Amino acid sequence: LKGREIGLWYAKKQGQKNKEAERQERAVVHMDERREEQIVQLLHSVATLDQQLLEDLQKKKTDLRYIEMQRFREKLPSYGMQKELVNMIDNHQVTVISGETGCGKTTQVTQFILDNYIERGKGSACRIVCTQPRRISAISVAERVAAERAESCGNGNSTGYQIRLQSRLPRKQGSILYCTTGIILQWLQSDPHLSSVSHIVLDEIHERNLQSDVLMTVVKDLLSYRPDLKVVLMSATLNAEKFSEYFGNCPMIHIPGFTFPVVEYLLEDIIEKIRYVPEQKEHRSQFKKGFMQGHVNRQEKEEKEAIYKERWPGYLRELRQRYSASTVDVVEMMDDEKVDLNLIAALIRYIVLEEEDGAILVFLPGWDNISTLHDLLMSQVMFKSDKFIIIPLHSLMPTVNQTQVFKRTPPGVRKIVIATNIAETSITIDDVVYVIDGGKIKETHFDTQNNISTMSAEWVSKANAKQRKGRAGRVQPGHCYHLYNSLRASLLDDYQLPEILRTPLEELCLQIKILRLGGIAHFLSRLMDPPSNEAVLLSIKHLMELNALDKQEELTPLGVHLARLPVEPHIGKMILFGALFCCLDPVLTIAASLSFKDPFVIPLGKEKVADARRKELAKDTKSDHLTVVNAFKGWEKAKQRGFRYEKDYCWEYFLSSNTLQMLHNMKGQFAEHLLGAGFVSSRNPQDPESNINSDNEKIIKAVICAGLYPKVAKIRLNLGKKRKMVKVYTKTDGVVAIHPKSVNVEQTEFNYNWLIYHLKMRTSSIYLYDCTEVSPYCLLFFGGDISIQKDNDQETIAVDEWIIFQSPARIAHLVKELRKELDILLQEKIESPHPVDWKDTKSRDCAVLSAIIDLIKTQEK
DNA sequence: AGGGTGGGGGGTGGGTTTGTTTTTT
DNA sequence: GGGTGGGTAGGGTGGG
Repeated sequence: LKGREIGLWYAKKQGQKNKEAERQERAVVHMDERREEQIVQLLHSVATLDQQLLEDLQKKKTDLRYIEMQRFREKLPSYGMQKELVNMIDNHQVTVISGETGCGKTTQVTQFILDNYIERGKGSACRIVCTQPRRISAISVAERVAAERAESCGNGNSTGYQIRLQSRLPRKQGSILYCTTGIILQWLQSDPHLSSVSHIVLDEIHERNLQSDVLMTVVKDLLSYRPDLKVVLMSATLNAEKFSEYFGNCPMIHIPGFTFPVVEYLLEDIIEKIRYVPEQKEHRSQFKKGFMQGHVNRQEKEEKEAIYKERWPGYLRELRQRYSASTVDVVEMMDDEKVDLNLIAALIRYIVLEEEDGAILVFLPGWDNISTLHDLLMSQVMFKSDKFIIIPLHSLMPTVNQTQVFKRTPPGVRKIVIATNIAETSITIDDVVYVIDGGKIKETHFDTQNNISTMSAEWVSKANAKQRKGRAGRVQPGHCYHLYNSLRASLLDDYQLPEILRTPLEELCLQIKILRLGGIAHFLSRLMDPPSNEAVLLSIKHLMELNALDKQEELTPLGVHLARLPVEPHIGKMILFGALFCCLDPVLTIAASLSFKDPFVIPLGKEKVADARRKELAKDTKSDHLTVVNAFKGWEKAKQRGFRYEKDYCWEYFLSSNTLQMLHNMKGQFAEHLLGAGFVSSRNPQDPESNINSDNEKIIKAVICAGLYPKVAKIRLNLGKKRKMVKVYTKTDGVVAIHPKSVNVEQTEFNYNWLIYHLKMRTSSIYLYDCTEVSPYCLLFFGGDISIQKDNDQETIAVDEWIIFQSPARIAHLVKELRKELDILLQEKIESPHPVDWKDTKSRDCAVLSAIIDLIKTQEK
């Protein structure tokens, strides 16, 4: 027999057996004999202040503290451009200010406008509002400005900041408000014209954030209605002319920066000076990227490497003319798919012996490289004494390793920091002088066709290289090392892809309609680098299925509440159903956690211990979002004992104190909006009146399934075959796997063979980052279109033509009819919210449904 | 994303993870 | 080579 014939036929025999085994593993759905009678019976019934500011400023000029602080402000490069910055702003409506690193344009341009208005006399008719891209940056900048003017932030002074759940608002007339980009967008709902604001300043707009792009376009549109409004942009050199052309060829400023001189060494220079010989047998390559990445640029990437291959032979010949032959072969036979950790380890060794005192900071793409490099350094004998200290940096590290990096060190310590791209944004070490830049960064994309979000490693853009280089020469002259040849440095991308072209455009689509800006499709055409038509059409269609939008995008009453809730549309529906079923407190904690981070932090050395503690918190719920509730519940009880007990609890279970505190403040915000709508009767999320079904884990799982319904996976289990194995499938993805960080990674005793996930990614294989099992009743009611069929087994009932259970015809008919009554009741309740009373006979469909979910179940199959 | 108790027919088949950032009154 | 490793994540120009 042919080899292909026997192999192909063998699959058919195995495939038939597998199909014939899944049909016998379907869960049976039946309730009772007495319960059916109850359901059937119910179903049959269906002026002087302006001048006072000038006097106050003159009096403050004699303060000793103010004079001392003013002397330092003179050294800033932006001080010399005070005449030009103030005069041009008062003339043109739109101005662009571009400056290199070192000039304090963020803390000086804002003060220049206020000082000019106060001195000229009409200083009470201005209100400068400055937008910052980070919560920490807003706080730090405001405090620095307050100390510069010899005042205190907030408390009715001339400066302040406002962020989420924290606002030290200054006085009304004059004053400066530093707020994140999100705050300004929320203001547009009340007053779309942004009145009572004289100057609006947008800084750090070169990062091309998601919310920054929306605000910039809205301001441009609003400019016509408000001729007297002045808006100032702040880019960072490079491609600063793009913003000028967008706004209509506005004037530009080129404020020079200030930085100590630095020297840049490429791959050829580093190898030649340190004489690095690669290890033998290390050239064994791997699969040549057998993934076929579907990135947005795709063809742009395919093009750039084409020139690189073409110019490769020419560049190599020129290199041999200058450098030695030994270094030429090393750079030629170097893998470009991964950073050479051996080269970095050798480079750090050379710096210690030869170069002078300083701090070394190295950028790495991800955790895998951070843990690998830390092993190479710790393995060697030299990097083990008390002299050298290594402080890894990552988001998952406990409180970014506290404040060890901030503290200075005596001579000889030579602290070494291994960090991801978290240190380049805002970490303020203020001590490093040698910077090693592994030219690889991790980017998150989104495929409009596969409807999945991937994550891979990409070469750093020319802007990222400049940002990393600028962290060395700030307080002392230093050195910057780049791990790529001169050919790569010329072919690097000028900028990263804007966030508007990546990430799903789901929350942004609802934000457009709540602001009455346009028609979603028309508004997403004046944005710089507008998204592709495929992504816009898919987002609208997905919202239509969720029923957040009408047949002609009219913002159905359900969608109104989703837009005003600062969460994703899927998460927002979970919050709304939590108040309807009176399971408020546990649901709010899950929604807050799903919206922003988890309170679990894993240190470097202890990775296996951290996973063991997380499984202990899960108890026997076989759930991932229920561990957050269990962790939060324990933390609250521990805090009652005392402050000392709370610290011990977080350390024992590797929890994060700051994240848990933020999650507690987020819960109160959600309940405040619900009270205004009318779903609840109090602002306290832990109201005993609205926490009736709060101690039941079955009701909570049903509510979660109501929110994240379309994401459902199968737990098809293969019996035997040595150790037990579980294969997880998806309707549109084929075969997926559970991420090792999840609780259910190694679980093989699932009561029901179904899951619900929230976040999935295609880093290397399709992964589910969190999943919880669901009973069949949780899918029958809060699911798709119920259908009754017959496939020679029984009166099988399907919710989406692929989720199939087993039930008799009589029972299945009752369940389908009950679902129809619930949908009508649920729609009416959302349109006219009410606290709902559990001591009446008006609409008891919810009461009957709760009894079915709470009781019965226990299929265990 | 299968085992090493198949076999080393090939590695151009595959053999566990983990950029950061944001939201009125 | 095996077939309970998979052909809904390998291939037959790898073998039976």
